[PDB]
Amino acid sequence: NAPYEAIGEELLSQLVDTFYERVASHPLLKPIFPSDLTETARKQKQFLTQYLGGPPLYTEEHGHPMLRARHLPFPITNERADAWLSCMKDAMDHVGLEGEIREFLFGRLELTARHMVN
Ligand code: HEM
Ligand SMILES: [C-]#N
Ligand SMILES: [Cl-]
Repeated sequence: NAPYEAIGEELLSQLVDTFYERVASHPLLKPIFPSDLTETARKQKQFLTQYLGGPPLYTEEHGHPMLRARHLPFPITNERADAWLSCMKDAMDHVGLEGEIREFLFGRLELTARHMVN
């Protein structure tokens, strides 16, 4: 079954809200994000749902995701990709994400965040 089913709607929503609480405290990232992260988190949940083989919530609403393009306006450094990743690792610790679903998600996120570097 789809890897999204190994995490689910509730835990995914908690992973992502936790993540954006950390982003909002992270001095390198907070400046380049919106001041209000309410909408970003809503869109990452849709996106992460799609990314984990669940319904394509993101495309359905915003269109074709082409993330590297959507990210190009912003100054994504290697060191910023690393802060995002660090925030995300911490967020996973907090919700107690573990095992093969943590390995699959995070391993993919690592490859994606580096592909965001511009
Ligand atoms: C390299 C570190 C990253 C930085 C600094 C970064 C930064 C940003 C910023 C500033 C926004 C604008 C917020 C908004 O428009 O709502 C954004 C949106 C978004 N990011 Fe990233 N991002 C990074 C990596 C990633 C990764 C790895 C993913 C994949 C899970 C991702 C997925 C998204 C999505 C789905 C949006 C919303 C796009 C939209 O507005 O439709 N980003 N990001
Ligand atoms: C991008 N969060
Ligand atoms: Cl892409």
